[PDB]
Amino acid sequence: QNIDQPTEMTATEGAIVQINCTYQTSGFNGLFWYQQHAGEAPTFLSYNVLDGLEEKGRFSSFLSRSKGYSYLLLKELQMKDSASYLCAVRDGDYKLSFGAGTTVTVRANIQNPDPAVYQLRDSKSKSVCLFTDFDSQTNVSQSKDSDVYITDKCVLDMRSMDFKSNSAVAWSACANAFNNSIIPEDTFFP
Amino acid sequence: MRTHSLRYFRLGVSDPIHGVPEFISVGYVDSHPITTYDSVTRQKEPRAPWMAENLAPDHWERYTQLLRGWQQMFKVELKRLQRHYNHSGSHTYQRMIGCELLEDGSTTGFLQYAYDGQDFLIFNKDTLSWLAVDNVAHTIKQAWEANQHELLYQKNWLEEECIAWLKRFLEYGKDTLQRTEPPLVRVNRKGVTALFCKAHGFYPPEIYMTWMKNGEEIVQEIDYGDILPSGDGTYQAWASIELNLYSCHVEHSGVHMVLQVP
Amino acid sequence: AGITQAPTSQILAAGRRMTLRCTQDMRHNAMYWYRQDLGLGLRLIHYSNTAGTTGKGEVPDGYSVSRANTDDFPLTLASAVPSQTSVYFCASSAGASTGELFFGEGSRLTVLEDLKNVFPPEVAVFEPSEAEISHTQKATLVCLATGFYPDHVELSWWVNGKEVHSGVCTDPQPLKEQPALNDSRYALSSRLRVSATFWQNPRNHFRCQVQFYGLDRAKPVTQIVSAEAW
Amino acid sequence: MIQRTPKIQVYSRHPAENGKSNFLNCYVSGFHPSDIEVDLLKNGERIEKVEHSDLSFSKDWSFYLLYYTEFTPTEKDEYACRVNHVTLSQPKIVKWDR
Ligand SMILES: *[C@@H](C)/C=N/c1c(NC[C@H](O)[C@H](O)[C@H](O)CO)[nH]c(=O)[nH]c1=O
Ligand code: NA
Repeated sequence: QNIDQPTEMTATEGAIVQINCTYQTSGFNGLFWYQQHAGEAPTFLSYNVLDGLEEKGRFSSFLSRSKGYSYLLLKELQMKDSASYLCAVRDGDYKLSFGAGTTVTVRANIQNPDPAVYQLRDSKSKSVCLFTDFDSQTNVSQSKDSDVYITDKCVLDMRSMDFKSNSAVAWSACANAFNNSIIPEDTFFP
Repeated sequence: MRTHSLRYFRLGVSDPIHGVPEFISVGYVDSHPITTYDSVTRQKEPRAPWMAENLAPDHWERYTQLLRGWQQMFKVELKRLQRHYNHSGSHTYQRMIGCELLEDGSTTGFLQYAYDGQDFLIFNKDTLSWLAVDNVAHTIKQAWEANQHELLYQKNWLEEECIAWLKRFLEYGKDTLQRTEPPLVRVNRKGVTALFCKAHGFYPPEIYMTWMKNGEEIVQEIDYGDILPSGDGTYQAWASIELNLYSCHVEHSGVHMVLQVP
Repeated sequence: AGITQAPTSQILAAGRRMTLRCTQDMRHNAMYWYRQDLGLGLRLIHYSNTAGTTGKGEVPDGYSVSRANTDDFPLTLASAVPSQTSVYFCASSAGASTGELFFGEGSRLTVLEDLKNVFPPEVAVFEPSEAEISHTQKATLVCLATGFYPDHVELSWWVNGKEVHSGVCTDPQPLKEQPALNDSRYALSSRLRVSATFWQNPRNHFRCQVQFYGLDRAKPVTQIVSAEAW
Repeated sequence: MIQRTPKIQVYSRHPAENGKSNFLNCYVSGFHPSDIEVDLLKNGERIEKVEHSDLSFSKDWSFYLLYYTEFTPTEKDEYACRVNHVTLSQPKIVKWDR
């Protein structure tokens, strides 16, 4: 009748994230964790019904029946761990209830940050502004003007070059595009 | 509280005779039926008015859906057992699950299956394994033990859920289950002379009756009458001896009674 | 052996009958239908513990199911209403008391009072900055899909006729072009990053593909809208 | 395949007194398989107004039932329980021992 888990969690790659789930149900027949990637089906991760910690690769699932509490622990965080994590409880009447899900966002470890705002021209000309190569501690804020559109921060991975970078795109001049966001003082404006 | 128990049985019969259900499942608290379901009604129904009065329609609807699935599971399992044994015709399959809550607060839990009236598979919730009686049961044990999550789920059900259900039902049925109706005890004399110590009108059915000689010696060759339901919710039983000063001793629900025979 | 559901995408006018199909060949006795909505997670609509029976979930009103056989569990919307706009998931498990759920791919359903507000996207590819190339020795291509409704699109990058995933990142969700409007059209961006030397090559071909799931002006049907750069 | 013969016990609800209304019980238990036929008899004739409990289950996998009828015992009237089961070659008749 009540399954609570945080809405969102953010941590850096290589680190740890513990996702808490508290439940209040009439009776208890087990607790499940599922992983759901954006636009994909949920997939089973773990089942706990006795007390204690169960380890499965980089993921651990803990249960305390007397506290009505579980956690899913994600160790040595990888970019591929960004997903929604759902806890679900099978109650005493065998009814399965899901929590709202926790979205986990993994921040890239940016080794050589080189923040800059670039102007990109249309291949069949229109332009867009690209804020890129900033460290993951930089937050990109939405624009005040309704006629100005700014995307969220995205991470791309250039696999063969073993290089990762953050970026946000803006469109409607590039000099004032990301003025509402706290951008570093060393940001390059060509 | 005295010791109490909660039990559920399942009975599956293949090719049953006309009017006989293929599947029946009944719940009990101590000697009292509390619930029933069969393949003809396809509805879980109360067997005690204190169950009907305290469990909302959602309980009966949810467990009816579960029992319709357990019924189909039982039919499939019995058909598979008959194939393993190369058996044709009518065979039976049974299951019994339950728990006890003892007077001292300790608990017990059990789960087992029978095929054609004999022990087939017995669950051990401490080693989390199935005890198989023969080669066919060994094949099933192999499949069931490969599902570790299911074994853990059954251990939790026996140790925690079953006990919580039992405490809940004991409260609903308190006026029946936790009452005491002391026995009405008499001695009758019936060239062989026998003394019969007869008790009736008692609840709970658990009673200890014995014959003693010259105070502290228990008499040899006592015959006992089974503890039988009188049909009104009370029980009756007896103990006899062939004929020294004799006394009948009766122990019921913490009270010891002595009838000295002149 | 698995579970599948169909259609994976549908736009429907309000008042129309619609059936979502779900089939599994795992011999699972228990089947379920869920809807998934922002901030509410998965909510059970209806369930079935075995062939020949069904029960109600948490949100059954406006829906019905049947379970004549083990393999199939169809979900019907007798008269679709806009509040039935959702992502639907079918699932199965060995039993209600045994096993984990196996989910279908999901079916995105959009129920609209009027189909006149549905529009396919416009797609434009923005060429890398010369300033980025000389500063980082890398080149970022930005794709922009704009003015589409509803928000069901699939964006992919194609380099020299082959789909690429490395150096690509797409916005997880489209943004509203008119946040005040309830029938607002959407926009989606994606970036593709390659080495400067790879972009400098005139033989290298880049294409942003946007798959739109759709139905005076052309019919806004399910179509692929693309933009190219050399 | 095991088969278990029923145990058949006939007795009154309350100690019997001639001319006082009582209940005649026939408790049939410990049998296997579950199909069984039980009749209560009065001077060899089958009693029509006979009720019974639902089939009940024991821990040893055997079954039990209680058949009962409201009656007024007389000094001369004879009562019995007639039971048939696969384990019995012929119907077993157990007389009420007053
Ligand atoms: C109403 C509560 C009926 N229950 C019922 C049960 N219930 C106990 C338990 O949930 C079940 O045996 C699970 O399979 C344990 O793993 N059991 C039964 O056999 N019949 C019933 O009517
Ligand atoms: Na016979």
